[PDB]
Amino acid sequence: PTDVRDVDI
Amino acid sequence: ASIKLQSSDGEIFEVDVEIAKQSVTIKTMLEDLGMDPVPLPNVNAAILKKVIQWCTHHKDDPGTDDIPVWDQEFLKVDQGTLFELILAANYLDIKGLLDVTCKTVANMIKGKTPEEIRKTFNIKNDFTEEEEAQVRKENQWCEEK
Amino acid sequence: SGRSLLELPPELLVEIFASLPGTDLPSLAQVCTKFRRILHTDTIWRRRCREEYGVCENLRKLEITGVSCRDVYAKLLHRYRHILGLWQPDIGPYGGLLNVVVDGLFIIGWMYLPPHDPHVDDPMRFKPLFRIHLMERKAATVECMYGHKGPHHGHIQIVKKDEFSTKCNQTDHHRMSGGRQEEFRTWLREEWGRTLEDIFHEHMQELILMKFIYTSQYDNCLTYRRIYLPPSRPDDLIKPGLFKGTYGSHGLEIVMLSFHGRRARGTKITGDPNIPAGQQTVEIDLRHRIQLPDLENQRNFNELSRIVLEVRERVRQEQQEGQPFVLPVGVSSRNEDYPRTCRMCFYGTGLIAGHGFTSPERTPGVFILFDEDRFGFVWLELKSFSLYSRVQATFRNADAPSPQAFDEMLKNIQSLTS
Ligand SMILES: [Zn+2]
Repeated sequence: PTDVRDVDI
Repeated sequence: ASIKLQSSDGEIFEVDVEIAKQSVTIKTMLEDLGMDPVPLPNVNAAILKKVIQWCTHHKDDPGTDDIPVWDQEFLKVDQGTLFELILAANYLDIKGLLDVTCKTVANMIKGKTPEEIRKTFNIKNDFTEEEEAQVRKENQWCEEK
Repeated sequence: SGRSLLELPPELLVEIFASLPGTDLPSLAQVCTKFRRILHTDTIWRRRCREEYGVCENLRKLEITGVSCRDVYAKLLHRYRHILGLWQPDIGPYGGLLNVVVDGLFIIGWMYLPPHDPHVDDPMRFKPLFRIHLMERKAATVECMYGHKGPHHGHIQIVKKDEFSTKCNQTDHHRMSGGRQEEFRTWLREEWGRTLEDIFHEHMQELILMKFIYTSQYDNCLTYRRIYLPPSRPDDLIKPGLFKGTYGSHGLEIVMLSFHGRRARGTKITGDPNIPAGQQTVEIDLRHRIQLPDLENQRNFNELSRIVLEVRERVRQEQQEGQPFVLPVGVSSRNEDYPRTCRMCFYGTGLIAGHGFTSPERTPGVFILFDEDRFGFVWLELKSFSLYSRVQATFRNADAPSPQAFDEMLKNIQSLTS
């Protein structure tokens, strides 16, 4: 998944 | 169209039927007991005029919980009279007059201290010193901020 | 002429007193013998409890327990009136939802938690955190309900109109025979419905642990700040309140939708270490609709990006001076059962930040309305979709005094985590 940066939400 | 009502002090009033029957007590005396005139032993002429005036104004009517201006004005009277209306409305069983006269009294209490209520309604402090201390204690919870 | 209040028959006095705020009754009781006597009459107090706090007490309950509505009003409802309502606990960036509520002879603090990720449509879970219990002839007791070992002693402290806190005094009850690991395994099952295996992979394993450890350092000694549900409004609205939402690896978060003219706002009720509770997660521009293409153009991500960045530009100009639906290819969605039909779209922006809420910023996106109570937000720069769904539960005491009070509340909870 786009875990590369999804965390920033 | 018209029936007769008799005040406690013997004065007789010709009153429109449908007006009079807003008092359930009157409606019962007229229909079920066949009375004419309707003797009203506990209501005197002065108060009965006011009651009829009220009933006349409210003859055509669907009420809220806020006091209509017209009624406020009708109730710009002295306390005694106001309590006479309460008793009259209660005896005659006129719900709308009872509510409006009782709300009026409740508004006269709203927010007041024990002393302010006494001055307002000329009630004597009839507590003994110990009784008084006891009521204060029983009611301190009200100042819990 | 002549008559006094004091001559009215009792029934009539009871009717008049029964119509007053219960806070006027104690003055009345101190006026004289007779009023004190009449004010024993429980009907008066039973009514005061109904109209002012919405509680009807069972008469049989009252008889069995030996408690009266006078007792209830004085010692439960009035005594604790300020903690009633809807609350957000101060738990670093995570927040929470507590609805503190009257039930019979209890006041209950109910914690509302989201369902398991990603099942945003499943109902909120809800355990009790504390209760306050009135029994005959004593002050109401305060018990902490946290743990698996039953009710036990707690403390409540009312600081302000809009803040209170809870202490637990026998934390031994939060412990478990199989130790902190079992505490964790248990908490993992309730919050996630998964095991250490399904999470050990990997970046979520870490976030989940940190959360457990962080939140559990509070041992239910917690401060709560007041929140409100948003004002409803007729023409000028398409329907406010709490929603469960997907926030990637953080799992679901609870987000409050509210309307503020030609803009909708999504405010975090729970949050995460990137964008904490209390912050504006999302801002929908209600005067910039976006037309939905046919399925095949919806699939084309770059069409969507070009279109969205267009609108962002036109918006910067202004400020400076239902049919089939499908996500574009390459946009992730934790849910996958997002509805395949939608009623409309609008430009919006979302707030992002690195860990620690560092260097927050607005990124463009598009808000998608499915039905009266399901919506979505495509995070353009993250190629990621958040799916939101209305919290169906009903909340007591949660309305705002006014629209400005709400707006004020928003600014307080935002500043707390700023
Ligand atoms: Zn506890």
